[PDB]
Amino acid sequence: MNPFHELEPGPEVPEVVYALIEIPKGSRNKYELDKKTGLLKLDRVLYSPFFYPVDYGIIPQTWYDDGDPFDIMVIMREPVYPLTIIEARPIGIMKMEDSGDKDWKVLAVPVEDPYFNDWKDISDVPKAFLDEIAHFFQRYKELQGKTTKIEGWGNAEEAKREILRAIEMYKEKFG
Amino acid sequence: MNPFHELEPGPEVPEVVYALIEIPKGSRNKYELDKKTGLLKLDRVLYSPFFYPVDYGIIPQTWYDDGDPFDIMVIMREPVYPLTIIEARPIGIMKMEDSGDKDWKVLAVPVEDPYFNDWKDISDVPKAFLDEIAHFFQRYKELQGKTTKIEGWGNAEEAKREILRAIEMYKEKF
Amino acid sequence: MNPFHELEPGPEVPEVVYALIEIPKGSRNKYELDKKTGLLKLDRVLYSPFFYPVDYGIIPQTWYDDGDPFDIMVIMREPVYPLTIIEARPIGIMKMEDSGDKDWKVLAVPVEDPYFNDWKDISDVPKAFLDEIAHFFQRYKELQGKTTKIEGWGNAEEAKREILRAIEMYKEKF
Amino acid sequence: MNPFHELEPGPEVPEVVYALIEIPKGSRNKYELDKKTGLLKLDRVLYSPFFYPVDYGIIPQTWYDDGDPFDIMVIMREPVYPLTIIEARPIGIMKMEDSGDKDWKVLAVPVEDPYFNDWKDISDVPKAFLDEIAHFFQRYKELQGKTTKIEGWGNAEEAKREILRAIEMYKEKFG
Amino acid sequence: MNPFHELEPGPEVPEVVYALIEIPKGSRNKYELDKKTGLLKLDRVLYSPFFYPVDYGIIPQTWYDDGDPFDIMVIMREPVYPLTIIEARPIGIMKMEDSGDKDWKVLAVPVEDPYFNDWKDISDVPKAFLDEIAHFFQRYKELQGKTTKIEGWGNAEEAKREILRAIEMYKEKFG
Amino acid sequence: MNPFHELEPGPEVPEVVYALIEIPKGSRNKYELDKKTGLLKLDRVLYSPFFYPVDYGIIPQTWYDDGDPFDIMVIMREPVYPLTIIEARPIGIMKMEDSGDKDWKVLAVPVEDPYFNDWKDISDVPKAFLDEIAHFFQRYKELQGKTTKIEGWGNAEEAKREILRAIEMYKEKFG
Ligand SMILES: [Ca+2]
Ligand SMILES: [Ca+2]
Ligand SMILES: [Ca+2]
Ligand SMILES: [Ca+2]
Ligand SMILES: [Ca+2]
Ligand SMILES: [Ca+2]
Repeated sequence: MNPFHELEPGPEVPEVVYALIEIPKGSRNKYELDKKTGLLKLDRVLYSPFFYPVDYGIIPQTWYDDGDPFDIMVIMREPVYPLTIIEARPIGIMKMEDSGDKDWKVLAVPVEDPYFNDWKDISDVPKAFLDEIAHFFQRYKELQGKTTKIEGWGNAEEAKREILRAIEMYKEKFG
Repeated sequence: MNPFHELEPGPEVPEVVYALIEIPKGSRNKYELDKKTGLLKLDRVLYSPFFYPVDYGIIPQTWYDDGDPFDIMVIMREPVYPLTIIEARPIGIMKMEDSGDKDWKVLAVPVEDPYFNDWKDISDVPKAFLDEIAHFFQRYKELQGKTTKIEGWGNAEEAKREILRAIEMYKEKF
Repeated sequence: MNPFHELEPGPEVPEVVYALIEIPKGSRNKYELDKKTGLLKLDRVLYSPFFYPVDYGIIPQTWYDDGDPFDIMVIMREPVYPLTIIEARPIGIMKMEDSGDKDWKVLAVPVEDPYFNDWKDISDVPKAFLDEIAHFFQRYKELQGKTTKIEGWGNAEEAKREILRAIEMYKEKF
Repeated sequence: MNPFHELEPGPEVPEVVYALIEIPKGSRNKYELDKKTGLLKLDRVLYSPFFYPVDYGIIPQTWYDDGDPFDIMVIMREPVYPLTIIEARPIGIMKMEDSGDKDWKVLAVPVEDPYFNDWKDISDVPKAFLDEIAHFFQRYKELQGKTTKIEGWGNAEEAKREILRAIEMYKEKFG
Repeated sequence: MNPFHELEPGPEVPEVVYALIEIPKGSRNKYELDKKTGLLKLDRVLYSPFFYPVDYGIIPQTWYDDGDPFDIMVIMREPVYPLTIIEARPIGIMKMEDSGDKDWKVLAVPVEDPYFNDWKDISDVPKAFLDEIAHFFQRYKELQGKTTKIEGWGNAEEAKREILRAIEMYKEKFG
Repeated sequence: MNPFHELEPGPEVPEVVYALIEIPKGSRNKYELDKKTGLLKLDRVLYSPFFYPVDYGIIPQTWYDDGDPFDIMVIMREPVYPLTIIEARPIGIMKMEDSGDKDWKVLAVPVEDPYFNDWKDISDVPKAFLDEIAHFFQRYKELQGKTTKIEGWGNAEEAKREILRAIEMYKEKFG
């Protein structure tokens, strides 16, 4: 059973989506879902001593402009295990390009951690934290010779619009 | 596949049951199985800085009075990963109510760790450890405004009887 | 040497104080400084499966109404090692009594983590996090039969006033 | 779906194989795949305070002389999670017997960690590391009264031959 | 300040002694106190993938037949940091010889963990645990070519007698 | 006692030096020795989600052109604790500038880990590992607006010469 295809995008789209976590915060190993089987697979070991600053995964039943499931980053105090489902509230979106591809990523908080009850938009996140995430994506592939361009951060409304676009793109590609 | 439905309750019930672990000891995140997919799902982050004192999960193909699979707590020296199957020997049962529901939980040791070879009943467990488990369940939802009531501990014999009842309740509902 | 006596209270009191950390966030072991040697010493293992929600220590060259150095709690994203000095900005104070003693504790953020640059007062802290800290101190000695009473939280201004008093109390006693 | 039966042995066998990891480096718990449901199962807790010195698993769709899937050991700098697939390059083979059975194990490195780009054969591995692996297997069941016999190490060519033999054995047994 | 020389052996010898921890449970690095400065020093990395099964250290102001401070092993549920003092109750003693030297080690529990309130003698410890400790010391230096002989376990009374002997030996050597 | 002033540079300089570790591998917290009390102090939290790729510290009784003790990086398989002394063999040197200052750093391996017995010079280190260390230092202060310049790597002979120069500089400054 491939979780990417089997799970709905969320219980109350786009206000609450499912995040299917692939990479826990603190990992230098970059995991992805095997397309065929839906098992966790090692994509690569990051070439530099950086760690994922957030729990990182995908939204089920989405497709994006870069030809992959739509990425989501969830701020967790204690990281989860790979292949864990988290009910997440989108609060913003990171706009970036990776080798000419649109590789934007939703930023979200868990609905069921009261610590984040008042985080509802991109302005609620400490600025240094947004910078640390952006810097990670700016440099994590530098030793692989890849250039990424960070364009900036969009707000919750923009994140939600993009989620709806990605849901539609999945329906068209696979429907 | 959904492990809860596919696995037998145990290889030698009720002396040895399977525990399907959801939450490793040391976790502040509370995980459950997604009913539709069988994937691990975050239920909540505990509101207080407490950690699960035991590896926590369910016995497959059981059903209990609180409308859930029968809970089991396994004492592991090194915690396992979520969705790991452990062969476990029941040694007692924690009697508690949660918001008016009978929410009893089996206490068990792993068959394949020789450290626990001589643990066969509730009297073999250090008292302080039983107290720490009871205290966790007494207080872990306090900030959510929920009230739990700890009745006490039953012995291995009582635990095994409850397991049999839960196995029967499952067959009846499904 | 005994760090408690040798270090100044801070580089810019009371806006920036030194926190000498005894217990990293995540610890169930409660450490204290040995008075005679200044070495880290195990005070006790918490009776319940709770972990310190903050990096916990003392402000050097302070003394408080409960006959101990003034306690300080520092919010660290990655916990430090015991006996590490942190430059900390006080942002509030937890008011509590422990067995009849005024056992108030400063809440502070590290000056050198830009994540907390905009945390300057108690109102900047998520409410759930204040609750989790208060709940820990309310219940962490329950199984030892001790009673703690949480009064509430004071703001940064009140915290800084108490720090000044504690600095004065130290000079007076020593 | 049982991953052992569902996954191919690898993408470019025998030069690159899939390792399906059961036990991460550092574990004292010995896990195995429940060959009924494909779930991870605790086989035992090692009787001694030893930890697995490598990420340990199996090559899918293989069968070996000892009546189990072919074992594979992958050298990872950061351990992976159980049930993770790693693309691995075989560089040697540990020859050992366990209770009279031929219990040989492939030694491999991850293709996607550049740290190991120049490890291509058994001679590239520090001698002390080979010794630590062999010692683990020599002694890890001593308190269980089990007897193992370490014969030595074979090179990459020998490992690859054995992988092909194990792939053929699976086909004959299950095909 | 050298903690080995500055701290008393304990607050209520020999019923309660100080354990000065050098190596936390779970470490493959073997630490010791630098004789000159009293700082922690790496002695060696264990040649095999074994971890210390107990928090390991010394009793201050003791000297033993093997020309070192008297060793103590403390059973802790959560390991402490190196150079931490633990008030410990001796419950037994491991009798062993290392290359002809008497290298006996006290086994103790922390006074301030109620989990161990009823552990007062060697018979209170699960047998498998005693075996795992003995096996560790039997094999941890095998790849270094060293032979150790495990002679057995003595009870709490014997442990206490040896503590008193070691305290006297320190007074004579340094007094 | 301040360990920086109290400890000798090493037991057989410059072939074997003491590394006094301040920051264990894997730390995002940057620690330094309070050169007043000798206690560990938090210098900063790195602004980016990078971790120290090596155990990092200083050689006691040295002084360098940048007005601080001579830096040393030790490759450890299992990280040590802060303020631990490691006996280390220099195998190379990283040449870099930080804010116009000569901020060179010794690269070394532990003498007492047999894994590294055959690492004796910079050419023995996997190229990808040298790159990951250099990249860390190139970028770890980028969000602080600081500029570093990585010049390259020198061999063991050059490292040893520099160690002797730093020992002499300390003597002239403090002796
Ligand atoms: Ca993408
Ligand atoms: Ca229940
Ligand atoms: Ca106090
Ligand atoms: Ca085999
Ligand atoms: Ca000894
Ligand atoms: Ca420098």
